[PDB]
Amino acid sequence: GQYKKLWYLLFAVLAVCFTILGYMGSEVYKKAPPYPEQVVSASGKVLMAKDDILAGQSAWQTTGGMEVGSVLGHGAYQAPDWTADWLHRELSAWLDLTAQQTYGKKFDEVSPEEQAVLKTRLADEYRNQSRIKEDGSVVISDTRVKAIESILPYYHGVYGDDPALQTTREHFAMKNNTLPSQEAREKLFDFFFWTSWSASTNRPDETFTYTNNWPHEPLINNVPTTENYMWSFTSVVLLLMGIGLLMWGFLTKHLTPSQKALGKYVFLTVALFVVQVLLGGLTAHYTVSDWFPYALTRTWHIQSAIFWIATGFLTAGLFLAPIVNGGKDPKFQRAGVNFLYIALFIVVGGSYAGNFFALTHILPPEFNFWFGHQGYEYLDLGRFWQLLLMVGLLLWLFLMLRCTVSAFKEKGVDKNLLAIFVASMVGVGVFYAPGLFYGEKSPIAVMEYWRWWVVHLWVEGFFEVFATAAFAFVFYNMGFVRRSTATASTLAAAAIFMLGGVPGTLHHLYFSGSTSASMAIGACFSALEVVPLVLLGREAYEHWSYQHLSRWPLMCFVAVAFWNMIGAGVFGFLINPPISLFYIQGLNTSAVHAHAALFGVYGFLALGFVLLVARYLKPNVQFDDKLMTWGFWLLNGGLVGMIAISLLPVGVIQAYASITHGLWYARSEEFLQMEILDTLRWVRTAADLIFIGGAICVAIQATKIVFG
Ligand code: HEM
Ligand code: HEM
Ligand SMILES: [Ca+2]
Ligand SMILES: [Fe+3]
Ligand SMILES: [Zn+2]
Ligand SMILES: [Zn+2]
Ligand SMILES: [Zn+2]
Repeated sequence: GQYKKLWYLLFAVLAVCFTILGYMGSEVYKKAPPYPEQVVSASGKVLMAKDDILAGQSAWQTTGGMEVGSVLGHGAYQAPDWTADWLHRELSAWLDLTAQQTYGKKFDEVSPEEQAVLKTRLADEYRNQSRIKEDGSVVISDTRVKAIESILPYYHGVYGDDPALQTTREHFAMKNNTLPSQEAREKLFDFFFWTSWSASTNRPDETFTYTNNWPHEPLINNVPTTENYMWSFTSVVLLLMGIGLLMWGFLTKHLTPSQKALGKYVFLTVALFVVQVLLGGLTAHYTVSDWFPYALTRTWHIQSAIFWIATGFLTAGLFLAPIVNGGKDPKFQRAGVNFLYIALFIVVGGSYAGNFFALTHILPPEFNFWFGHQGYEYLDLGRFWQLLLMVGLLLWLFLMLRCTVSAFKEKGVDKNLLAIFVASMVGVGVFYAPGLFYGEKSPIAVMEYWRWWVVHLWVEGFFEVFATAAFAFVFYNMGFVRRSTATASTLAAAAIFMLGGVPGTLHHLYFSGSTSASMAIGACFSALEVVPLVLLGREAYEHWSYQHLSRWPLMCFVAVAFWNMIGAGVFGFLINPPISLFYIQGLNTSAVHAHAALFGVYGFLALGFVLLVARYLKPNVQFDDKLMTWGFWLLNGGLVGMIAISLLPVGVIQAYASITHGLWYARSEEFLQMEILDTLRWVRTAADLIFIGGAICVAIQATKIVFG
């Protein structure tokens, strides 16, 4: 049409940004910490082969993987980071040993001058004994092997049942015998070791580790890289030079069968939401019987979110589809809508059940990757059920894309608003696919890549787009926006959302085995996602303090903007710069970001859809002004309560000790089980309840709208 300029602008951004994201992926595959063929102990005693690790990886998924504690910065925050906790002990044990044989004292009786003399040896041994090329085999010294075999007892007693370390496990919210088979434990530790190896050893090319010196370990000088600083100030420039430009100031002056089906869709979303916040409190109480332990209550807490939020978005789109098609279903829509609904119930019910058996070792650890627990945060489904939800999303696009070719028919009307909105829904449908391309014993580095195409590009990138696209469609069809307004703004917002979104992804991969390039791309581009925030919060305040148009959605789609500013913005870009994330990755800083960002934005959006559909599916069914009120505030103040008086304080405290002593310490057992940390953990269950309250209210309100 006449918008060809903006269309080319969009095609430009998509071409540019997808290449960066593609390239930085090829380099993930190439220059990722390889699994060694064998770990030989100078003498000969091979400690492990290739599959000694790859098994311990498979064995890690068995426990719930990232659902117990973090590994390489990614996971859960009650247990320690295993890659950090491993490296630290394996170093300390190495020292005590060499301080003995050289001076005959336990390093603490050895004088400052000598301590620092030992650590020089330590760093050279550890950091400069890199994977021998052309025959990828690694060679260790004997004082190290003795070091490992003196810490393995503790790890067997924590992942097991050794009665000594009972409260240890309890402090880590771990059900006694998290891995009952000492068969597998032996292998899990070969994985735990190799991770710690990838994080403590220089690349073939550099004087930093495969993990860009992650984590922060003073005893081998795992200090921020050099390129770290170069780019983590670049980005802070860009951001500020961003805000300066955008803001240079004020107070500106501008029913058919299928549709009727969506009632149970609405119910599902509120149902599942309240299923989730419960499981949330449950898994929150574990941080202060274990058929369903911490590892499980958390897994569902993560899983229900994606579902109920995604489902709310699907549901919305399904309602609009007939409305697009004049006002009539083309064929057996209602039929496909029922199929889809079954599907979604088979994925949700299916997975949850599968999860139960894997984390009790009832499922055979040969079906573990497909029907058990993937061990990978946000994708702990099982390759089968994940494909089933994939098929489901495909069907949703099928049903979706049908109603649209009927409106691509008339000769008169401008088919541009449609055009972009059509791409939008594809975005939702097709783009869960990336996270398919990784196997059981796929390199951790690679899985880490694709996972974030989903947990980042999908739920942030394409949902962002769909929200605005559907909004524009409605906003124009309601008649509060002209054609050449709603049509135009969608095409720009699509360009803006995607500019920071696409390459930004890489803010996840700064340390999980990438080239220092990751810090460059991620840091720069993710700084541009500032203009969407400012723009929204700007307009959202402008279109607010006014009387012109009048349980009103502005509430919903203002709160949205607000959290998109506190959570995606403040807490998001506080943690975005490589220099920062180098310390506060895997700390309660991320917990803040997540809660405020996921619920605060996409939670409300999702809830404001299923609510809107219910207001249309059962009209003249009168809302409750007191419920909606109570809810809208307990939820808001609730999130405010969670982040303020618990998560952030701890995050802060963690952040500090991470920086002063090392990360291993901010994750260490004694540090966690502390005076005010344990207390700040308690104060949470105050605002936890408040939150569940508003959650109940919104399910309750929603129910009595769809049912009667
Ligand atoms: C009272 C309500 C809630 C409570 C008590 C709660 C509690 C928790 C707990 C215990 C964790 C795990 C922390 C750890 O690993 O140690 C967590 C993480 C998480 N929660 Fe919630 N949660 C609540 C509401 C929500 C909501 C509304 C959402 C959004 C749908 C959500 C999404 C998440 C996500 C995505 C994570 C993973 C965070 C990360 O790995 O950094 N939670 N929450
Ligand atoms: C807009 C909606 C957003 C949502 C729903 C969201 C969601 C999340 C979630 C759930 C995590 C934790 C993942 C995990 O446990 O492994 C996370 C991490 C992160 N997000 Fe966001 N995010 C959003 C926007 C942003 C923005 C705008 C930035 C840019 C500053 C950003 C930067 C980050 C960074 C740097 C992390 C790293 C945390 C870590 O790996 O420990 N996010 N995000
Ligand atoms: Ca996490
Ligand atoms: Fe991200
Ligand atoms: Zn205790
Ligand atoms: Zn965004
Ligand atoms: Zn305006």
